[PDB]
Amino acid sequence: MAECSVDIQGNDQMQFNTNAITVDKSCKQFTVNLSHPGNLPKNVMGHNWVLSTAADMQGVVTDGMASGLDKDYLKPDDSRVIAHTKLIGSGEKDSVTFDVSKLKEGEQYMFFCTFSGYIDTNDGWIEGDELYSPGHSALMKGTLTLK
Amino acid sequence: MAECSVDIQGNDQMQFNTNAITVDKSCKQFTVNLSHPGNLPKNVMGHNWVLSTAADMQGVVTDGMASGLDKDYLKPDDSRVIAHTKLIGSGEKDSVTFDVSKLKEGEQYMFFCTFSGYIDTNNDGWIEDELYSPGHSALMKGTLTLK
Amino acid sequence: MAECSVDIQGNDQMQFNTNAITVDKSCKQFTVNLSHPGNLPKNVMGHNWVLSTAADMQGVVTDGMASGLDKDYLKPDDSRVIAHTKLIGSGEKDSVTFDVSKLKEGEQYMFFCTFSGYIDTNNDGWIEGDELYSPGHSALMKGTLTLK
Ligand SMILES: [Cu+2]
Ligand SMILES: [Cu+2]
Ligand SMILES: [Cu+2]
Ligand SMILES: [Tb+3]
Ligand SMILES: [Tb+3]
Ligand SMILES: [Tb+3]
Ligand SMILES: [Tb+3]
Ligand SMILES: [Tb+3]
Ligand SMILES: [Tb+3]
Ligand SMILES: [Tb+3]
Repeated sequence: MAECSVDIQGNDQMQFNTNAITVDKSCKQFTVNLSHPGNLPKNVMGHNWVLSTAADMQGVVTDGMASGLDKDYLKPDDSRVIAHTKLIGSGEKDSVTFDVSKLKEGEQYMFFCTFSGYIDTNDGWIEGDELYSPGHSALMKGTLTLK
Repeated sequence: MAECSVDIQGNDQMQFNTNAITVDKSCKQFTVNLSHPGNLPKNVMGHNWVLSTAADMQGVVTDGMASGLDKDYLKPDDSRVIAHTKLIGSGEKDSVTFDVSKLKEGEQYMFFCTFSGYIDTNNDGWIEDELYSPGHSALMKGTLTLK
Repeated sequence: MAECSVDIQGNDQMQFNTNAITVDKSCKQFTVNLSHPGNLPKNVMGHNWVLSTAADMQGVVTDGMASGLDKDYLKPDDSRVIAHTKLIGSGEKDSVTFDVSKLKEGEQYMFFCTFSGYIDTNNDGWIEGDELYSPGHSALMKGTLTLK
């Protein structure tokens, strides 16, 4: 029988443990089970799993960045977000289930984390070029296809 | 004057700062004041203080393990648990007070922490033998007697 | 046009990134935007930004210490506190805005953090003896505020 779920880990090195999901067409719903190995708390190294079209990703990550920590780095009521987990810190889990009818075969989707802390590349402070951060999506992203 | 409280610390090296409590018979109630020195958050290195008979310990730690993080690693409404603090992270405090009438002199009791997080022993960023942990009770346990 | 806001960072080494605020008299309101670079959580290395007269500082820091973590290290309803942010951990932000009419020119004010966690100076895993005495973050996280 068809597999209609995937288990994903996001760690303290800003990595998911997969780069690609292929959802089976005969699944009515698909479920992502997100967990977070590591030691760092949610507010410093938090992860979510969020799904958009490839085209929409840049828009949802930017508006998520602007929305900030108290909105789970997600624009409230963002139509471009097909499905998302909540934001989790180390030691936590969360699952999201969504209808596969929300996907079209042939369309390109991306999954990613929208969390965006500033990184002190230097010092103790955040200054200069560190004020520009793409967030976790730079490294925590991958493809999702319906096949 | 009789002392009817004890102050206990649980730290990031999975240690309590006592191995033995002796409660004074003339105390009507006894209070444990739990604190948590260290840097690690509740979900990664959380501690509680929970009291059962020696006989019941193995049962409460196992069912606590199964209950998981969202139930403070405790079976809800567990009859075997005489008293317990909530689960706390570094920088937090909690106190529990219980009636000393719930204790019999001659009976053997144990105090312990029921938290059971995953440890990334092979430093690879993920959790994959690492699924099997005895939890904090292996190292964070001690005797309680009424004398 | 007057500047009527300041951005302040409090880090894991118990430092603010300014020691002195001068509020412009033509500002109707002044706003502090507090952020917290670092890795340590709120309960271990939390910061706030709180404003009193210089005279009142010692009183608000002491009563804040006593009030503890559950009251954001602040005495509830403390009349000596002119303005304050909430307590924040690493990765959090908070802003407070207050009326500059609450300030007098000539008066000396201090801003500071009232958080007081314990420091394990002897690296033994516990908090004992002289470590039970901490002055709190205000010892290092403090500065002047003047109306000019
Ligand atoms: Cu992330
Ligand atoms: Cu523990
Ligand atoms: Cu502080
Ligand atoms: Tb399955
Ligand atoms: Tb820097
Ligand atoms: Tb007493
Ligand atoms: Tb029941
Ligand atoms: Tb591993
Ligand atoms: Tb401005
Ligand atoms: Tb010590």
